[PDB]
Amino acid sequence: MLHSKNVKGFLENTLKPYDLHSVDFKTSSLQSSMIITATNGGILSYATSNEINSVNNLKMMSLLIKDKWSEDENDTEEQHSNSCYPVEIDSFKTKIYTYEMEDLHTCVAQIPNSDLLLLFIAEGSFPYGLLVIKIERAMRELTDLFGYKLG
Amino acid sequence: IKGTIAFDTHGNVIESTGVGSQRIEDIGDLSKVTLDAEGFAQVQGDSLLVHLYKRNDITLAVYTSAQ
Amino acid sequence: AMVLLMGVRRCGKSSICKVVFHNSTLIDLAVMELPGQLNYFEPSYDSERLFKSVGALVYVIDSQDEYINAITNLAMIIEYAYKVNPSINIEVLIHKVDGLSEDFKVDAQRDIMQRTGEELLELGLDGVQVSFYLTSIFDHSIYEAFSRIVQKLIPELSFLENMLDNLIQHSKIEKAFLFDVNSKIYVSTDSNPVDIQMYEVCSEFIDVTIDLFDLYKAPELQNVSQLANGVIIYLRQMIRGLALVAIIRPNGTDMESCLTVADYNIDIFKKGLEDIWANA
Amino acid sequence: KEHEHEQKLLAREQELRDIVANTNDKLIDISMINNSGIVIQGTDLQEALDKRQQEETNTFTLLSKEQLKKLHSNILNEIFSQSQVNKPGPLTVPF
Ligand SMILES: Nc1nc2c(ncn2[C@@H]2O[C@H](COP(=O)(O)OP(=O)(O)O)[C@@H](O)[C@H]2O)c(=O)[nH]1
Repeated sequence: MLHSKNVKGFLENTLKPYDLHSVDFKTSSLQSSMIITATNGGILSYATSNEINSVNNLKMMSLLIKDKWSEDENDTEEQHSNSCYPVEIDSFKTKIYTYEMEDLHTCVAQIPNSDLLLLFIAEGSFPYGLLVIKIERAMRELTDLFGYKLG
Repeated sequence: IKGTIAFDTHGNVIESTGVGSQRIEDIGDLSKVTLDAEGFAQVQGDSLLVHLYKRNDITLAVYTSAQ
Repeated sequence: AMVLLMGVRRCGKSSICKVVFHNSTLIDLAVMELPGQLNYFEPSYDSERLFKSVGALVYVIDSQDEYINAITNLAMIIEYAYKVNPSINIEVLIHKVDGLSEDFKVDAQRDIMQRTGEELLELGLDGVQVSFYLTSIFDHSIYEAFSRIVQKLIPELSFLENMLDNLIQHSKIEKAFLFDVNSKIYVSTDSNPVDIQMYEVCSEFIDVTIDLFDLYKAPELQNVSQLANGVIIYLRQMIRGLALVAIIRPNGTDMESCLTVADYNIDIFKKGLEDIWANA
Repeated sequence: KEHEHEQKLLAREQELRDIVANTNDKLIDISMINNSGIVIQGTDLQEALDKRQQEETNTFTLLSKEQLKKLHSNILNEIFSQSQVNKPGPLTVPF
Protein backbone atom coordinates (compact mmCIF):
# COMPACT_ATOMS: atom_id res chain seq x y z
CA MET A 1 0.00 0.00 0.00
CA LEU A 2 0.92 3.69 0.22
CA HIS A 3 0.66 6.56 2.70
CA SER A 4 -0.43 9.94 1.35
CA LYS A 5 0.51 11.94 4.45
CA ASN A 6 4.17 10.89 4.61
CA VAL A 7 4.60 11.35 0.85
CA LYS A 8 2.92 14.76 1.17
CA GLY A 9 5.35 15.71 3.92
CA PHE A 10 8.30 14.51 1.84
CA LEU A 11 7.15 16.52 -1.19
CA GLU A 12 6.60 19.59 1.00
CA ASN A 13 10.11 19.17 2.42
CA THR A 14 11.53 18.97 -1.11
CA LEU A 15 10.07 22.45 -1.69
CA LYS A 16 12.58 23.94 0.75
CA PRO A 17 14.89 26.53 -0.85
CA TYR A 18 18.64 27.01 -0.38
CA ASP A 19 20.21 29.74 1.77
CA LEU A 20 24.01 29.56 1.56
CA HIS A 21 25.86 31.33 4.37
CA SER A 22 29.53 31.19 3.35
CA VAL A 23 28.55 32.77 0.01
CA ASP A 24 25.52 35.05 0.04
CA PHE A 25 23.50 33.25 -2.67
CA LYS A 26 19.78 33.02 -1.96
CA THR A 27 17.66 30.74 -4.16
CA SER A 28 13.89 30.71 -4.52
CA SER A 29 11.79 27.66 -3.71
CA LEU A 30 10.68 25.23 -6.40
CA GLN A 31 7.40 25.92 -8.18
CA SER A 32 6.07 22.39 -7.66
CA SER A 33 7.20 18.98 -6.43
CA MET A 34 5.25 15.89 -7.42
CA ILE A 35 5.32 12.14 -7.92
CA ILE A 36 3.62 10.87 -11.07
CA THR A 37 3.12 7.58 -12.87
CA ALA A 38 5.31 6.23 -15.67
CA THR A 39 2.34 4.91 -17.69
CA ASN A 40 -0.30 7.65 -17.99
CA GLY A 41 1.58 10.61 -16.51
CA GLY A 42 -1.14 11.72 -14.12
CA ILE A 43 -0.47 13.04 -10.64
CA LEU A 44 -0.11 10.44 -7.91
CA SER A 45 0.98 12.96 -5.28
CA TYR A 46 1.76 16.66 -5.46
CA ALA A 47 2.89 19.65 -3.43
CA THR A 48 3.13 23.37 -4.18
CA SER A 49 5.34 25.99 -2.55
CA ASN A 50 2.46 28.46 -2.17
CA GLU A 51 -6.78 26.35 -6.52
CA ILE A 52 -8.53 23.89 -8.84
CA ASN A 53 -7.18 25.73 -11.91
CA SER A 54 -3.58 25.36 -10.73
CA VAL A 55 -4.18 21.66 -9.98
CA ASN A 56 -5.53 21.11 -13.51
CA ASN A 57 -2.61 23.07 -15.00
CA LEU A 58 -0.15 21.00 -12.95
CA LYS A 59 -1.81 17.80 -14.17
CA MET A 60 -1.49 19.07 -17.75
CA MET A 61 2.18 19.89 -17.16
CA SER A 62 2.76 16.42 -15.68
CA LEU A 63 1.10 14.86 -18.73
CA LEU A 64 3.30 16.96 -21.05
CA ILE A 65 6.47 16.06 -19.13
CA LYS A 66 5.65 12.34 -19.17
CA ASP A 67 4.80 12.57 -22.89
CA LYS A 68 8.23 14.08 -23.55
CA TRP A 69 9.91 11.54 -21.24
CA SER A 70 8.30 8.48 -22.84
CA GLU A 71 10.15 8.91 -26.14
CA ASP A 72 13.41 9.73 -24.33
CA GLU A 73 13.22 6.54 -22.26
CA ASN A 74 12.69 4.43 -25.41
CA ASP A 75 15.46 6.06 -27.47
CA THR A 76 19.02 4.71 -27.50
CA GLU A 77 20.46 6.92 -30.26
CA GLU A 78 22.36 10.04 -29.15
CA GLN A 79 22.64 8.51 -25.68
CA HIS A 80 25.70 10.64 -24.84
CA SER A 81 23.60 13.77 -24.39
CA ASN A 82 24.74 16.65 -22.20
CA SER A 83 21.34 17.00 -20.49
CA CYS A 84 21.25 13.37 -19.29
CA TYR A 85 22.63 12.55 -15.82
CA PRO A 86 22.29 8.78 -15.27
CA VAL A 87 23.06 8.01 -11.62
CA GLU A 88 23.17 4.57 -10.01
CA ILE A 89 22.47 4.41 -6.26
CA ASP A 90 22.42 1.13 -4.30
CA SER A 91 23.09 -0.83 -7.52
CA PHE A 92 19.96 0.62 -9.16
CA LYS A 93 20.43 2.38 -12.49
CA THR A 94 18.20 5.26 -13.59
CA LYS A 95 18.20 8.19 -16.02
CA ILE A 96 17.47 11.82 -15.09
CA TYR A 97 16.22 14.25 -17.75
CA THR A 98 16.04 18.04 -17.55
CA TYR A 99 13.74 20.14 -19.72
CA GLU A 100 12.83 23.78 -20.31
CA MET A 101 9.10 24.59 -20.38
CA GLU A 102 9.13 28.22 -21.58
CA ASP A 103 10.15 30.02 -18.38
CA LEU A 104 10.22 26.92 -16.15
CA HIS A 105 12.98 24.40 -15.36
CA THR A 106 11.54 20.88 -15.06
CA CYS A 107 13.69 17.99 -13.85
CA VAL A 108 12.27 14.47 -13.97
CA ALA A 109 13.79 11.23 -12.73
CA GLN A 110 12.41 7.71 -12.89
CA ILE A 111 12.48 5.92 -9.55
CA PRO A 112 14.73 2.95 -10.41
CA ASN A 113 13.22 -0.48 -11.13
CA SER A 114 9.71 0.91 -10.68
CA ASP A 115 6.83 2.48 -12.61
CA LEU A 116 6.98 5.89 -10.90
CA LEU A 117 8.55 9.26 -11.69
CA LEU A 118 9.66 12.17 -9.49
CA LEU A 119 9.33 15.69 -10.88
CA PHE A 120 10.64 19.04 -9.64
CA ILE A 121 9.60 22.27 -11.36
CA ALA A 122 11.25 25.59 -10.53
CA GLU A 123 11.52 29.06 -12.03
CA GLY A 124 13.80 29.95 -14.94
CA SER A 125 16.43 31.53 -12.69
CA PHE A 126 16.95 28.26 -10.82
CA PRO A 127 20.25 26.53 -11.69
CA TYR A 128 20.09 23.11 -13.30
CA GLY A 129 23.00 21.70 -11.29
CA LEU A 130 21.32 22.44 -7.97
CA LEU A 131 18.17 20.75 -9.32
CA VAL A 132 20.23 17.69 -10.31
CA ILE A 133 21.82 17.51 -6.85
CA LYS A 134 18.40 18.02 -5.23
CA ILE A 135 16.77 15.22 -7.21
CA GLU A 136 19.76 12.91 -6.62
CA ARG A 137 19.66 13.41 -2.86
CA ALA A 138 15.86 13.06 -2.94
CA MET A 139 16.12 9.73 -4.77
CA ARG A 140 18.78 8.69 -2.25
CA GLU A 141 16.25 8.73 0.62
CA LEU A 142 13.42 7.01 -1.32
CA THR A 143 14.70 3.45 -0.86
CA ASP A 144 11.35 2.28 0.58
CA LEU A 145 9.51 3.15 -2.65
CA PHE A 146 11.97 1.08 -4.72
CA GLY A 147 10.40 -1.84 -6.54
CA TYR A 148 6.85 -0.44 -6.37
CA LYS A 149 4.55 -1.15 -9.32
CA LEU A 150 0.98 -0.14 -10.07
CA GLY A 151 -1.73 -2.71 -9.40
CA ILE B 1 37.11 37.63 -5.24
CA LYS B 2 34.44 39.00 -7.59
CA GLY B 3 32.21 35.95 -8.06
CA THR B 4 31.94 32.19 -8.30
CA ILE B 5 30.63 29.75 -10.91
CA ALA B 6 30.14 26.06 -10.09
CA PHE B 7 29.59 23.67 -13.00
CA ASP B 8 30.10 19.95 -13.56
CA THR B 9 31.67 18.31 -16.62
CA HIS B 10 28.42 18.97 -18.49
CA GLY B 11 28.91 22.69 -17.83
CA ASN B 12 25.51 23.25 -16.23
CA VAL B 13 25.56 25.98 -13.59
CA ILE B 14 25.29 24.82 -9.98
CA GLU B 15 25.91 28.34 -8.65
CA SER B 16 26.52 31.72 -10.29
CA THR B 17 27.54 34.64 -8.06
CA GLY B 18 28.93 38.10 -8.69
CA VAL B 19 30.00 39.10 -12.19
CA GLY B 20 29.96 35.39 -13.02
CA SER B 21 26.19 35.56 -12.54
CA GLN B 22 26.19 37.54 -15.83
CA ARG B 23 29.17 35.76 -17.45
CA ILE B 24 27.76 32.31 -18.19
CA GLU B 25 28.55 32.16 -21.93
CA ASP B 26 32.30 31.66 -21.35
CA ILE B 27 31.68 28.25 -19.72
CA GLY B 28 31.61 26.50 -23.09
CA ASP B 29 35.02 28.01 -23.74
CA LEU B 30 36.35 27.07 -20.29
CA SER B 31 35.62 23.38 -20.97
CA LYS B 32 38.56 23.48 -23.42
CA VAL B 33 41.10 24.70 -20.83
CA THR B 34 43.53 22.10 -19.47
CA LEU B 35 44.26 21.67 -15.76
CA ASP B 36 47.05 20.21 -13.62
CA ALA B 37 47.24 17.17 -11.35
CA GLU B 38 45.83 19.12 -8.40
CA GLY B 39 43.08 20.67 -10.55
CA PHE B 40 44.24 24.25 -9.95
CA ALA B 41 44.44 26.64 -12.88
CA GLN B 42 44.86 30.40 -13.28
CA VAL B 43 43.56 31.73 -16.62
CA GLN B 44 43.47 35.43 -17.49
CA GLY B 45 40.75 36.97 -19.65
CA ASP B 46 38.77 40.23 -19.97
CA SER B 47 41.22 41.81 -17.47
CA LEU B 48 40.17 39.23 -14.86
CA LEU B 49 41.91 36.23 -13.30
CA VAL B 50 39.85 33.03 -13.14
CA HIS B 51 40.92 30.36 -10.67
CA LEU B 52 39.67 26.91 -11.69
CA TYR B 53 39.49 23.96 -9.30
CA LYS B 54 38.13 20.57 -10.39
CA ARG B 55 37.12 18.10 -7.67
CA ASN B 56 34.63 15.22 -8.09
CA ASP B 57 34.10 16.17 -11.76
CA ILE B 58 32.95 19.69 -10.80
CA THR B 59 34.92 22.77 -11.88
CA LEU B 60 34.60 25.89 -9.72
CA ALA B 61 35.72 29.17 -11.30
CA VAL B 62 36.51 32.14 -9.05
CA TYR B 63 36.80 35.62 -10.58
CA THR B 64 39.41 38.01 -9.19
CA SER B 65 40.45 41.49 -10.25
CA ALA B 66 43.64 41.58 -12.31
CA GLN B 67 44.60 45.00 -10.93
CA ALA C 1 -39.53 34.70 -18.39
CA MET C 2 -42.46 33.48 -16.29
CA VAL C 3 -44.62 30.85 -17.99
CA LEU C 4 -48.32 30.56 -17.19
CA LEU C 5 -49.93 27.11 -17.02
CA MET C 6 -53.58 27.08 -18.11
CA GLY C 7 -56.17 24.36 -18.47
CA VAL C 8 -59.46 22.92 -17.35
CA ARG C 9 -59.90 21.52 -13.84
CA ARG C 10 -58.52 17.99 -13.33
CA CYS C 11 -56.35 18.18 -16.44
CA GLY C 12 -53.12 17.71 -14.50
CA LYS C 13 -51.47 21.12 -14.13
CA SER C 14 -50.73 20.72 -10.42
CA SER C 15 -49.41 17.19 -10.98
CA ILE C 16 -47.09 18.44 -13.75
CA CYS C 17 -45.86 21.24 -11.48
CA LYS C 18 -45.26 18.81 -8.60
CA VAL C 19 -43.43 16.27 -10.78
CA VAL C 20 -41.24 18.74 -12.66
CA PHE C 21 -40.56 21.71 -10.39
CA HIS C 22 -40.71 19.84 -7.07
CA ASN C 23 -39.65 16.21 -7.83
CA SER C 24 -36.02 35.66 -13.53
CA THR C 25 -35.48 34.22 -17.01
CA LEU C 26 -33.86 30.77 -17.13
CA ILE C 27 -34.24 29.31 -13.63
CA ASP C 28 -37.26 27.14 -12.79
CA LEU C 29 -39.28 29.92 -11.19
CA ALA C 30 -42.54 29.49 -9.29
CA VAL C 31 -44.89 29.24 -12.28
CA MET C 32 -48.54 30.34 -12.12
CA GLU C 33 -51.32 27.79 -12.53
CA LEU C 34 -54.67 29.11 -13.76
CA PRO C 35 -57.82 26.97 -13.46
CA GLY C 36 -59.94 28.09 -16.40
CA GLN C 37 -63.51 26.80 -16.46
CA LEU C 38 -65.97 27.32 -19.30
CA ASN C 39 -67.60 30.76 -19.02
CA TYR C 40 -67.84 34.14 -20.74
CA PHE C 41 -64.58 36.08 -20.55
CA GLU C 42 -64.85 39.54 -19.02
CA PRO C 43 -63.49 42.24 -21.39
CA SER C 44 -60.24 43.65 -19.95
CA TYR C 45 -60.69 42.82 -16.26
CA ASP C 46 -57.24 44.20 -15.33
CA SER C 47 -55.55 41.20 -16.99
CA GLU C 48 -53.44 43.15 -19.49
CA ARG C 49 -50.44 43.43 -17.15
CA LEU C 50 -50.70 39.74 -16.21
CA PHE C 51 -50.55 38.48 -19.79
CA LYS C 52 -47.94 41.10 -20.63
CA SER C 53 -45.81 39.63 -17.82
CA VAL C 54 -45.94 36.07 -19.22
CA GLY C 55 -43.06 35.08 -21.47
CA ALA C 56 -44.87 32.08 -22.97
CA LEU C 57 -48.37 30.74 -22.33
CA VAL C 58 -48.80 26.97 -21.94
CA TYR C 59 -52.15 25.23 -22.42
CA VAL C 60 -52.94 21.71 -21.18
CA ILE C 61 -55.43 19.47 -23.00
CA ASP C 62 -56.48 16.12 -21.54
CA SER C 63 -56.44 13.54 -24.33
CA GLN C 64 -58.60 11.14 -22.31
CA ASP C 65 -61.65 13.42 -22.15
CA GLU C 66 -63.48 15.21 -24.95
CA TYR C 67 -61.53 18.28 -26.02
CA ILE C 68 -63.45 20.24 -28.69
CA ASN C 69 -64.79 22.60 -26.02
CA ALA C 70 -61.25 22.75 -24.61
CA ILE C 71 -59.97 23.83 -28.03
CA THR C 72 -62.74 26.43 -28.21
CA ASN C 73 -61.71 27.82 -24.81
CA LEU C 74 -58.06 27.80 -25.91
CA ALA C 75 -58.94 29.78 -29.03
CA MET C 76 -60.91 32.24 -26.89
CA ILE C 77 -57.84 32.69 -24.66
CA ILE C 78 -55.51 33.20 -27.64
CA GLU C 79 -58.00 35.70 -29.13
CA TYR C 80 -57.03 38.32 -26.54
CA ALA C 81 -53.59 36.93 -25.62
CA TYR C 82 -52.22 37.64 -29.10
CA LYS C 83 -54.06 40.97 -29.28
CA VAL C 84 -52.51 42.28 -26.05
CA ASN C 85 -48.96 41.21 -26.88
CA PRO C 86 -47.82 40.09 -30.37
CA SER C 87 -44.58 38.54 -29.04
CA ILE C 88 -45.94 35.71 -26.87
CA ASN C 89 -45.02 32.16 -27.86
CA ILE C 90 -48.04 29.87 -27.45
CA GLU C 91 -47.63 26.27 -26.32
CA VAL C 92 -50.15 23.42 -26.09
CA LEU C 93 -49.48 20.15 -24.27
CA ILE C 94 -51.53 17.06 -25.10
CA HIS C 95 -51.24 15.51 -21.65
CA LYS C 96 -52.19 12.00 -20.43
CA VAL C 97 -51.11 10.04 -23.50
CA ASP C 98 -49.47 7.10 -21.72
CA GLY C 99 -52.06 4.50 -22.69
CA LEU C 100 -52.40 5.32 -26.39
CA SER C 101 -50.95 3.78 -29.54
CA GLU C 102 -48.53 5.58 -31.86
CA ASP C 103 -51.04 5.83 -34.71
CA PHE C 104 -53.75 7.06 -32.33
CA LYS C 105 -51.31 9.62 -30.88
CA VAL C 106 -50.35 10.94 -34.32
CA ASP C 107 -53.99 11.10 -35.44
CA ALA C 108 -55.00 12.87 -32.21
CA GLN C 109 -52.25 15.46 -32.62
CA ARG C 110 -53.25 16.01 -36.26
CA ASP C 111 -56.92 16.44 -35.31
CA ILE C 112 -56.04 18.88 -32.52
CA MET C 113 -53.79 20.86 -34.88
CA GLN C 114 -56.44 21.03 -37.61
CA ARG C 115 -59.17 22.06 -35.15
CA THR C 116 -57.01 24.79 -33.61
CA GLY C 117 -56.04 26.09 -37.05
CA GLU C 118 -59.66 26.15 -38.22
CA GLU C 119 -60.83 27.93 -35.06
CA LEU C 120 -58.06 30.52 -35.38
CA LEU C 121 -59.04 30.99 -39.03
CA GLU C 122 -62.65 31.57 -37.95
CA LEU C 123 -61.55 34.07 -35.29
CA GLY C 124 -59.43 35.94 -37.83
CA LEU C 125 -56.08 35.62 -36.04
CA ASP C 126 -53.16 35.52 -38.47
CA GLY C 127 -49.41 35.32 -38.04
CA VAL C 128 -49.76 33.15 -34.92
CA GLN C 129 -47.90 29.85 -34.55
CA VAL C 130 -48.97 27.52 -31.74
CA SER C 131 -46.65 24.65 -30.90
CA PHE C 132 -47.92 21.24 -29.80
CA TYR C 133 -46.21 18.63 -27.62
CA LEU C 134 -47.40 15.16 -26.62
CA THR C 135 -46.64 15.08 -22.90
CA SER C 136 -47.08 12.62 -20.05
CA ILE C 137 -45.86 12.50 -16.46
CA PHE C 138 -44.82 8.84 -16.48
CA ASP C 139 -42.16 9.35 -19.18
CA HIS C 140 -39.55 11.84 -20.43
CA SER C 141 -42.01 13.74 -22.64
CA ILE C 142 -42.92 16.51 -20.20
CA TYR C 143 -39.25 17.23 -19.48
CA GLU C 144 -38.51 17.60 -23.20
CA ALA C 145 -41.59 19.78 -23.74
CA PHE C 146 -40.58 22.14 -20.95
CA SER C 147 -37.04 22.04 -22.36
CA ARG C 148 -38.29 23.33 -25.71
CA ILE C 149 -40.50 25.94 -24.01
CA VAL C 150 -37.59 27.21 -21.89
CA GLN C 151 -35.24 27.17 -24.90
CA LYS C 152 -37.68 29.44 -26.74
CA LEU C 153 -37.13 32.03 -23.94
CA ILE C 154 -33.31 32.15 -23.90
CA PRO C 155 -32.07 34.69 -26.51
CA GLU C 156 -28.49 33.32 -26.43
CA LEU C 157 -29.41 29.86 -27.74
CA SER C 158 -27.24 29.72 -30.87
CA PHE C 159 -24.17 31.01 -29.04
CA LEU C 160 -24.55 28.31 -26.38
CA GLU C 161 -24.99 25.78 -29.19
CA ASN C 162 -21.73 26.94 -30.79
CA MET C 163 -19.92 26.87 -27.43
CA LEU C 164 -21.10 23.33 -26.69
CA ASP C 165 -20.30 22.20 -30.25
CA ASN C 166 -16.77 23.57 -29.94
CA LEU C 167 -16.38 21.95 -26.51
CA ILE C 168 -17.58 18.60 -27.88
CA GLN C 169 -15.37 18.79 -30.98
CA HIS C 170 -12.26 19.36 -28.84
CA SER C 171 -12.82 16.88 -25.99
CA LYS C 172 -14.11 13.69 -27.71
CA ILE C 173 -17.46 14.20 -25.97
CA GLU C 174 -20.25 11.99 -27.28
CA LYS C 175 -23.07 14.18 -25.94
CA ALA C 176 -23.05 17.17 -23.58
CA PHE C 177 -26.15 18.56 -21.85
CA LEU C 178 -26.45 21.80 -19.88
CA PHE C 179 -28.98 20.71 -17.28
CA ASP C 180 -30.45 22.72 -14.44
CA VAL C 181 -30.02 21.35 -10.92
CA ASN C 182 -33.80 21.29 -10.39
CA SER C 183 -36.54 19.92 -12.68
CA LYS C 184 -34.00 18.16 -14.96
CA ILE C 185 -34.85 20.59 -17.78
CA TYR C 186 -31.84 20.56 -20.09
CA VAL C 187 -31.13 24.06 -21.36
CA SER C 188 -28.68 23.57 -24.23
CA THR C 189 -27.03 20.81 -26.23
CA ASP C 190 -25.08 20.32 -29.45
CA SER C 191 -26.29 19.90 -33.03
CA ASN C 192 -26.42 16.14 -32.46
CA PRO C 193 -29.95 14.75 -32.00
CA VAL C 194 -31.19 14.49 -28.42
CA ASP C 195 -31.28 10.73 -27.87
CA ILE C 196 -33.96 9.75 -25.36
CA GLN C 197 -31.89 6.97 -23.77
CA MET C 198 -28.86 9.24 -23.29
CA TYR C 199 -31.12 11.96 -21.88
CA GLU C 200 -32.55 9.54 -19.32
CA VAL C 201 -29.02 8.39 -18.45
CA CYS C 202 -27.93 11.98 -17.81
CA SER C 203 -31.09 12.79 -15.82
CA GLU C 204 -30.72 9.78 -13.53
CA PHE C 205 -27.04 10.71 -13.20
CA ILE C 206 -28.23 14.12 -11.94
CA ASP C 207 -30.49 12.29 -9.48
CA VAL C 208 -27.69 10.02 -8.23
CA THR C 209 -25.35 13.01 -7.82
CA ILE C 210 -27.84 15.10 -5.85
CA ASP C 211 -29.02 12.23 -3.64
CA LEU C 212 -25.49 11.04 -2.80
CA PHE C 213 -24.36 14.60 -2.06
CA ASP C 214 -27.40 15.17 0.16
CA LEU C 215 -26.70 11.96 2.09
CA TYR C 216 -23.37 13.37 3.35
CA LYS C 217 -23.61 17.07 4.19
CA ALA C 218 -22.55 19.58 6.90
CA PRO C 219 -18.72 19.32 6.63
CA GLU C 220 -19.05 23.04 -6.80
CA LEU C 221 -20.37 19.56 -7.65
CA GLN C 222 -18.04 17.40 -9.75
CA ASN C 223 -18.55 13.81 -10.89
CA VAL C 224 -16.72 11.20 -12.95
CA SER C 225 -18.58 7.92 -13.52
CA GLN C 226 -16.68 5.48 -15.73
CA LEU C 227 -18.38 2.45 -17.28
CA ALA C 228 -16.85 -0.89 -18.28
CA ASN C 229 -16.40 0.13 -21.93
CA GLY C 230 -14.43 3.26 -21.00
CA VAL C 231 -17.37 5.60 -21.61
CA ILE C 232 -17.33 8.24 -18.88
CA ILE C 233 -20.08 10.55 -17.63
CA TYR C 234 -18.94 13.90 -16.24
CA LEU C 235 -20.73 16.48 -14.09
CA ARG C 236 -19.56 20.00 -13.29
CA GLN C 237 -21.76 22.67 -11.73
CA MET C 238 -22.09 25.80 -13.85
CA ILE C 239 -23.12 29.30 -12.76
CA ARG C 240 -26.30 29.48 -10.61
CA GLY C 241 -28.45 26.34 -10.95
CA LEU C 242 -26.95 25.19 -14.24
CA ALA C 243 -24.80 22.05 -14.41
CA LEU C 244 -22.99 20.29 -17.25
CA VAL C 245 -23.26 16.53 -17.84
CA ALA C 246 -21.20 15.11 -20.68
CA ILE C 247 -20.98 11.57 -21.99
CA ILE C 248 -17.37 11.36 -23.20
CA ARG C 249 -15.89 8.42 -25.08
CA PRO C 250 -12.23 7.43 -24.62
CA ASN C 251 -11.65 6.12 -28.19
CA GLY C 252 -8.81 3.92 -26.96
CA THR C 253 -6.92 6.67 -25.11
CA ASP C 254 -5.64 7.09 -21.57
CA MET C 255 -8.44 7.60 -19.05
CA GLU C 256 -6.55 10.11 -16.90
CA SER C 257 -5.24 12.10 -19.87
CA CYS C 258 -8.76 12.35 -21.29
CA LEU C 259 -10.06 13.36 -17.85
CA THR C 260 -7.36 16.03 -17.52
CA VAL C 261 -7.98 17.54 -20.95
CA ALA C 262 -11.75 17.40 -20.38
CA ASP C 263 -11.36 19.12 -17.00
CA TYR C 264 -9.18 21.86 -18.51
CA ASN C 265 -11.54 22.37 -21.46
CA ILE C 266 -14.64 22.44 -19.25
CA ASP C 267 -13.00 24.90 -16.85
CA ILE C 268 -12.22 27.10 -19.87
CA PHE C 269 -15.85 26.77 -20.99
CA LYS C 270 -17.08 27.77 -17.52
CA LYS C 271 -14.75 30.78 -17.57
CA GLY C 272 -16.27 31.75 -20.91
CA LEU C 273 -19.78 31.19 -19.53
CA GLU C 274 -18.92 33.55 -16.67
CA ASP C 275 -18.74 36.47 -19.13
CA ILE C 276 -22.20 35.92 -20.63
CA TRP C 277 -25.00 36.45 -18.11
CA ALA C 278 -26.87 33.27 -19.05
CA ASN C 279 -27.22 32.26 -15.39
CA ALA C 280 -30.50 33.01 -13.58
CA LYS D 1 -35.58 54.52 -28.64
CA GLU D 2 -35.94 51.19 -30.44
CA HIS D 3 -33.09 52.13 -32.78
CA GLU D 4 -30.88 52.47 -29.70
CA HIS D 5 -32.05 48.97 -28.76
CA GLU D 6 -31.12 47.80 -32.27
CA GLN D 7 -27.63 49.26 -31.83
CA LYS D 8 -27.46 47.59 -28.41
CA LEU D 9 -28.46 44.28 -30.00
CA LEU D 10 -25.76 44.71 -32.65
CA ALA D 11 -23.21 45.40 -29.90
CA ARG D 12 -24.52 42.34 -28.04
CA GLU D 13 -24.10 40.22 -31.18
CA GLN D 14 -20.53 41.47 -31.62
CA GLU D 15 -19.78 40.85 -27.93
CA LEU D 16 -21.24 37.33 -28.01
CA ARG D 17 -19.32 36.47 -31.18
CA ASP D 18 -16.17 37.80 -29.50
CA ILE D 19 -16.94 35.68 -26.42
CA VAL D 20 -17.42 32.59 -28.60
CA ALA D 21 -14.15 33.30 -30.43
CA ASN D 22 -12.31 33.86 -27.14
CA THR D 23 -13.53 30.64 -25.54
CA ASN D 24 -12.90 28.83 -28.84
CA ASP D 25 -9.24 29.89 -28.89
CA LYS D 26 -8.30 28.07 -25.65
CA LEU D 27 -9.51 24.61 -26.71
CA ILE D 28 -6.70 22.05 -26.48
CA ASP D 29 -6.96 18.67 -28.20
CA ILE D 30 -4.98 15.54 -27.36
CA SER D 31 -2.99 16.03 -30.58
CA MET D 32 -1.84 19.38 -29.20
CA ILE D 33 -0.79 17.63 -25.98
CA ASN D 34 1.14 14.84 -27.73
CA ASN D 35 2.94 17.10 -30.24
CA SER D 36 3.23 20.31 -28.23
CA GLY D 37 6.98 20.85 -28.56
CA ILE D 38 7.02 23.17 -25.54
CA VAL D 39 8.86 20.63 -23.35
CA ILE D 40 12.37 20.86 -24.83
CA GLN D 41 15.74 19.84 -23.42
CA GLY D 42 17.47 22.90 -21.99
CA THR D 43 20.83 23.38 -20.31
CA ASP D 44 22.27 26.41 -18.52
CA LEU D 45 24.88 27.00 -21.24
CA GLN D 46 22.30 26.67 -24.03
CA GLU D 47 19.95 29.03 -22.20
CA ALA D 48 22.78 31.56 -21.85
CA LEU D 49 23.58 31.13 -25.55
CA ASP D 50 19.94 31.74 -26.49
CA LYS D 51 19.87 34.80 -24.23
CA ARG D 52 22.97 36.18 -25.95
CA GLN D 53 21.48 35.38 -29.37
CA GLN D 54 18.29 37.28 -28.53
CA GLU D 55 20.26 40.15 -26.97
CA GLU D 56 22.59 40.55 -29.95
CA THR D 57 37.30 34.52 -30.33
CA ASN D 58 39.53 33.09 -27.60
CA THR D 59 39.10 35.57 -24.75
CA PHE D 60 40.89 33.52 -22.07
CA THR D 61 44.70 33.54 -22.11
CA LEU D 62 46.63 30.73 -20.44
CA LEU D 63 49.38 31.89 -18.10
CA SER D 64 45.37 30.79 -3.15
CA LYS D 65 45.34 27.01 -3.48
CA GLU D 66 44.48 26.57 0.21
CA GLN D 67 41.70 29.18 0.13
CA LEU D 68 40.16 27.78 -3.07
CA LYS D 69 40.46 24.18 -1.84
CA LYS D 70 38.73 25.13 1.42
CA LEU D 71 35.99 27.22 -0.21
CA HIS D 72 35.12 24.69 -2.94
CA SER D 73 34.78 21.88 -0.39
CA ASN D 74 32.77 24.11 1.96
CA ILE D 75 30.41 25.15 -0.85
CA LEU D 76 29.91 21.51 -1.88
CA ASN D 77 29.29 20.53 1.75
CA GLU D 78 26.75 23.33 2.23
CA ILE D 79 25.01 22.26 -0.98
CA PHE D 80 24.87 18.61 0.11
CA SER D 81 23.75 19.45 3.66
CA GLN D 82 20.54 21.26 2.70
CA SER D 83 19.62 18.55 0.16
CA GLN D 84 19.32 15.95 2.94
CA VAL D 85 15.57 15.36 3.35
CA ASN D 86 14.35 13.24 6.27
CA LYS D 87 10.98 11.53 5.91
CA PRO D 88 8.39 12.03 8.67
CA GLY D 89 7.78 8.27 8.77
CA PRO D 90 7.42 5.15 6.63
CA LEU D 91 6.21 5.64 3.07
CA THR D 92 4.47 2.28 2.55
CA VAL D 93 2.44 0.66 5.33
CA PRO D 94 1.74 -3.10 5.42
CA PHE D 95 -1.50 -4.84 6.29
N1 LIG E 1 -52.25 8.37 -16.20
C1 LIG E 1 -51.98 9.69 -16.05
N2 LIG E 1 -52.75 10.42 -15.21
C2 LIG E 1 -52.52 11.74 -15.02
C3 LIG E 1 -51.42 12.37 -15.76
N3 LIG E 1 -51.41 13.67 -15.40
C4 LIG E 1 -52.42 13.85 -14.51
N4 LIG E 1 -53.08 12.71 -14.29
C5 LIG E 1 -54.24 12.55 -13.37
O1 LIG E 1 -54.69 13.85 -12.98
C6 LIG E 1 -54.95 13.88 -11.58
C7 LIG E 1 -54.31 15.14 -10.99
O2 LIG E 1 -54.88 16.29 -11.61
P1 LIG E 1 -54.56 17.74 -11.01
O3 LIG E 1 -53.11 18.11 -11.25
O4 LIG E 1 -54.87 17.79 -9.54
O5 LIG E 1 -55.54 18.71 -11.83
P2 LIG E 1 -55.47 20.29 -11.60
O6 LIG E 1 -55.52 20.59 -10.13
O7 LIG E 1 -56.65 20.95 -12.29
O8 LIG E 1 -54.19 20.83 -12.18
C8 LIG E 1 -54.33 12.64 -10.96
O9 LIG E 1 -55.32 11.91 -10.23
C9 LIG E 1 -53.83 11.80 -12.12
O10 LIG E 1 -54.45 10.51 -12.09
C10 LIG E 1 -50.63 11.51 -16.66
O11 LIG E 1 -49.67 11.98 -17.32
N5 LIG E 1 -50.96 10.22 -16.75
